[PDB]
Amino acid sequence: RDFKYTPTPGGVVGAIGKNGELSWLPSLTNNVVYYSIAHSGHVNPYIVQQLENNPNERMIQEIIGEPAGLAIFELRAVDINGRRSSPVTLSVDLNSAKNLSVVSN
Amino acid sequence: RDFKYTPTPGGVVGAIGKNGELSWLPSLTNNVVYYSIAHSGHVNPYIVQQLENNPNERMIQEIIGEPAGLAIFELRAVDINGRRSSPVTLSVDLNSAKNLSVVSN
Amino acid sequence: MRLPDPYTNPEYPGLGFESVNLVDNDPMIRDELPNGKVKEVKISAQYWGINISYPELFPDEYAFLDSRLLEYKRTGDYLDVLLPQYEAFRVRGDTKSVTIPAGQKGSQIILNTNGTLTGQPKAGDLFKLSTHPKVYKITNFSSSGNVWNISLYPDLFITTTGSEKPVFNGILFRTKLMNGDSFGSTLNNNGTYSGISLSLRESL
Amino acid sequence: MRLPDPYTNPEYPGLGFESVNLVDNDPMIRDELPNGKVKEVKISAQYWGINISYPELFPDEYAFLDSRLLEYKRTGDYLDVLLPQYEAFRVRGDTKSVTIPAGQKGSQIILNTNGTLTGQPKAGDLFKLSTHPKVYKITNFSSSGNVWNISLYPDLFITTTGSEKPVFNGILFRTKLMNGDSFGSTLNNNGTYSGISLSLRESL
Amino acid sequence: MRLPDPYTNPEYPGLGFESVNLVDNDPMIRDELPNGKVKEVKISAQYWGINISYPELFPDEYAFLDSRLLEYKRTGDYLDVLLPQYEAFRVRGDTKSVTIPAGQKGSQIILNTNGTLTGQPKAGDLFKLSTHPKVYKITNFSSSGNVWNISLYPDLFITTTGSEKPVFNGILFRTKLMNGDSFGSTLNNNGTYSGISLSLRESL
Amino acid sequence: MKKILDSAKNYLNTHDKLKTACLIALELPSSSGSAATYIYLTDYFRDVTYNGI
Amino acid sequence: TILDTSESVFKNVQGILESFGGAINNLSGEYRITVEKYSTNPLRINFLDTYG
Repeated sequence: RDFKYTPTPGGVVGAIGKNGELSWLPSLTNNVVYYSIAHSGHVNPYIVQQLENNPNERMIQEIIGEPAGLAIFELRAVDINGRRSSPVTLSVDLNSAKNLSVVSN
Repeated sequence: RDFKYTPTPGGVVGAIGKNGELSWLPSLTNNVVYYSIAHSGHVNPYIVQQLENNPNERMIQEIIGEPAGLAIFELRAVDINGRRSSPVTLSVDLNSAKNLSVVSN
Repeated sequence: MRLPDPYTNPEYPGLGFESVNLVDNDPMIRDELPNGKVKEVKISAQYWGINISYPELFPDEYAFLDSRLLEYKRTGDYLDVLLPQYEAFRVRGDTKSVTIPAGQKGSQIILNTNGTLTGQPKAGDLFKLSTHPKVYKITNFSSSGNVWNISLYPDLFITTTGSEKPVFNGILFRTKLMNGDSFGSTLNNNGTYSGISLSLRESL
Repeated sequence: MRLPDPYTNPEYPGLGFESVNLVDNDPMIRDELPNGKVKEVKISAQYWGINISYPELFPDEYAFLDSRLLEYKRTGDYLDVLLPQYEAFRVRGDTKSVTIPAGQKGSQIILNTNGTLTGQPKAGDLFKLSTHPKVYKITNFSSSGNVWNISLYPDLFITTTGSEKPVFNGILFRTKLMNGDSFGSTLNNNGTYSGISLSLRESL
Repeated sequence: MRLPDPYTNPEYPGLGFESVNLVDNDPMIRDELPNGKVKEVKISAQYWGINISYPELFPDEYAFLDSRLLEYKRTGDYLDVLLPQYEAFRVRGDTKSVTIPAGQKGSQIILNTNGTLTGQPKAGDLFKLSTHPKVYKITNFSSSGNVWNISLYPDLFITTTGSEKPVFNGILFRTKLMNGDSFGSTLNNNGTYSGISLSLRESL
Repeated sequence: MKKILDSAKNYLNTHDKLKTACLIALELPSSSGSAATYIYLTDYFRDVTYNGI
Repeated sequence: TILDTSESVFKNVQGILESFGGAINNLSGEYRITVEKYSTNPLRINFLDTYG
């Protein structure tokens, strides 16, 4: 649940452009081991493992360095038996990683 | 050029509704191989391949079964060597009655 | 570029095809299991092989044919070959008002003729799309109203973009001349050239 | 699918086997002992091989034939053939009411006609079970009233389950083409396709 | 040196080609792509190959011929030949006053006759530059008054330096023997050397 | 052992003519790590589209 | 185990596996860690299913 993306106006992680962040609430089904998110234009989906404390507090993953424009994020979970939740989509537009100053003249 | 969403107002069954198609004239620059359009509901982009060379001749890509609601499309051309063009954006809200074409001529 | 035939050039009757050989080349990996079940695997493409044989050629006929072949080898063009036995005109009309729905990548073309075409194609005829040079043979055809269901032997070499137009008549094979590495013709003492053979392969 | 022949398509008398070669292919582990004794072990499954040769085919007949063959190559199914020399209808009647008791393996088979069939299947004729597509060959026959004892050259591939029905007529070989990879047809100046031949091979 | 023939030595009519095979030998890096496209790269130089067959040679004619051939083998120079079928004197005049502008590479060539030559070289005829010994073959011709545009099958081996003169008549192939290692001649009881043949090959 | 879809087993058992294809997704070098590109290839007779690639 | 990280990860993994006779393999993108064990559900292969 709560698969929402909140932009970060000023972002830097190790002196590189940071875009917003996308967050979601853990699946209510037990035994979920990790939450896999598919990002359009990317071969490797972003996977973040859950934690024993997740049942209470929602987890968040940060996306950094992507260019300004549309991104399609698909969120689905897994089970230790391999069972997978139905994908959750979030089509949004992303701001630039580092808003650059306009040309002086 | 001329990224125009041409909608079909045909009365279709509720379970599956054929959303109208979209058109965009071929890129002026030669050596363009296909055309990757982002979609709101699909992570993967629809691709149309231009094998022939027909400038001034339109091309059509159609979408069917998409849920009614807001839609945002981003189309980019791609070079034979691998270059990608600048995005072409067009957002249209999907509804049966909202399915009316733009004024022509 | 068109190969000289007695359609365009009847003044050289020796340029006719004494015998053509339409070779079906579809390489497959065939394995026979000991349990009696034969299994096949297909990866590579299918290409139509054409072999042309010629009779004794007079100096002018050979001069014309050799000039055309050397022009081919100079510009690196593609020889077009016309088979008369496949030139039966069944489907007539305009092929521009017919529409082919896109996304068809199998071995079957579904097209809405829109009532603009008269006649019906026959099984075993030659069929070709307007945007690709590969030549197809119709293996089956069922018509239900204006929509036609044409079945083709080679799996569709392209995915239809919706702009392709079917071509039924005037179909040419975009061949490339094989055996051109060592190409020659012996001239006999009686003035006629002998031993001329064209092994052509469909280089789409 | 069915291979075209004058029985299915009488309008094409050019179809039809000019000569058919029904070969026997039983692989065997043969060993020639030093003492003179020859020991052979049967492990690999046996399969009939059919070599069909066609007479002079006119362009329309060859168009039909290669259309059917290319449909075969496209949809990938099996290609049934009906040898006409074994089409002597020596057994009348309907075989649905003929029961084959279950639990039978090996060459011998016992089936009860229940007083339905008329005609005796002599040795050398074909035999085929309703379910399995294998084609056997009767080598000896012996009947005691209604019950028939038939000995078949290839051992029963599957043990009878009590529902298999005998098929003494219209037996089709479930074959696969072996000339598909390079299959060419030559057109003469006389106007006929000459030397069309097929090397079929029974699958399973 | 010059290969003897009835033009140089009319007293020996036995010399002279019973049959000449002018083969085309262009090595190429041909590659058959899995998608059906055939890609060929030209790297190795092209060379005409000449296969000469002689009629029944009497002892004196063969003595002259093999004397000349052994002189060839001794002094080690090249062996020029003049194909007579390409000796149609279709271009009169003296070509010294014909200028070929410098800086030209590829099949196309432009030469200015300055109103000197009479006669049009039709396609299929031979062509050779004054300096380089390569022999080309005209494939297409087009003239606008005095200037002539000639397309040659083999690309110009050397770029024109502005002094090369056209040679439309008396073209000799600078060839090398390929049968020298084992070259035997049989003498019949009739008194003639039978089956004398040469496999020449243009060098450079 | 890696299990496969039930439909996969059914297709493999039932179908004798398998039209396989290898879909190479090769990585391509770039001067700066902030630029990445891929060249896709296959041995099939026609270009194969998978996941919009 | 004392995993001296100076040595290559390859060597460390091999040293760990050699302790209990296990084996790691990746075919089809799944990293399988398996050891020689008896199974009550083997895959039935018949000589006929095999090639000659």
